[PDB]
Amino acid sequence: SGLRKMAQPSGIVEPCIVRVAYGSNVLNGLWIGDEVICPRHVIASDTSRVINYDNELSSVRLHNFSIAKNNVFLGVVSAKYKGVNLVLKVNQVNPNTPAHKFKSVKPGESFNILACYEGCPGSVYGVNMRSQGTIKGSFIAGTCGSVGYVLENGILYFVYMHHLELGNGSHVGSNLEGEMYGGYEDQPSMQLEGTNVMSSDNVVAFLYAALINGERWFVTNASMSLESYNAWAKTNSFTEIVSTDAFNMLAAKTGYSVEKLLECIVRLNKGFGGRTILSYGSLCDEFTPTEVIRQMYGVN
Ligand SMILES: *[C@@](O)(CO)[C@H](C[C@@H]1CCNC1=O)NC(=O)[C@H](CC(C)C)NC(=O)c1cc2c(OC)cccc2[nH]1
Repeated sequence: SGLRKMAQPSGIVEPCIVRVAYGSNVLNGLWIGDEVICPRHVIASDTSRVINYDNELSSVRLHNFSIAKNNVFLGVVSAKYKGVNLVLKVNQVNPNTPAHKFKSVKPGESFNILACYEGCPGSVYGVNMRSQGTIKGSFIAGTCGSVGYVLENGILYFVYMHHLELGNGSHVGSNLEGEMYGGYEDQPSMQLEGTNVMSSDNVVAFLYAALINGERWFVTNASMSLESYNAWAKTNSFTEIVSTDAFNMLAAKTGYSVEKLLECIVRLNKGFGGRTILSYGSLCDEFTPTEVIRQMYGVN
């Protein structure tokens, strides 16, 4: 038993991380095949002020890139923007390149961050994408270009590359196509996140996790229909439930219908009144149904 926010193991990704520096800027890149992908602001003269990315590319010089992995130095032979990333063709193929694909995550989906510090993998942790496209992580100077990934059916997907932190502390990055999640600009900007909408699917999963753990104080003699819940969600900054297929196994194994837990959400969102659930003091939307099934029952 127990519920922990976890990451899938990082070994397959670690050999792909390099240090990328240009001028006084230092961050991380992803070395796969004979390409290094990194945030394009590494070439900007002054990242503390609004950047004209046209001007920074016009004045770039390929020789000024410093790219390294331990005692391997990589020379850049071509540089392009691909969205908000640089794609740098280098003079050596990474012999440890794993088989991989690219995909974009969606709001409510979980993935893993390999947090990298000026080219050195430092830590690994799980995240969940918020409705506005942000994540809540722990990123500091030197961590841009840290990589998000997910393993799904024996396939490694690269899904995220880190760029910035909003004034409210939320973390912003791009897919590996260089499309910023949420559409935020790669600028030092007071751009606003927008209103956060909780993932109902994930809150339901969290309550199922508490039931699996043997905690059931919060369940009442009541149950809310799906249309009723969805009408409430729309006015209370929760997502509408579009399918209950993700909960069939959880309902079957716990004996509790999704509608019982929908009633719990509406009631608990008013406050836990000093109680906790899985030691939390408020509802948590960080765990997907898949995450809960996998770590609590060991299947899928
Ligand atoms: C990368 O390491 C840079 O290479 C860095 C990561 C952030 C540092 C603190 N937490 C992080 O996630 N990214 C930045 O420093 C970016 C660089 C931009 C995109 C060119 N800037 C910010 O994240 C940033 C600047 C400002 C700001 O200014 C003015 C005002 C409000 C928020 C804000 N975020």
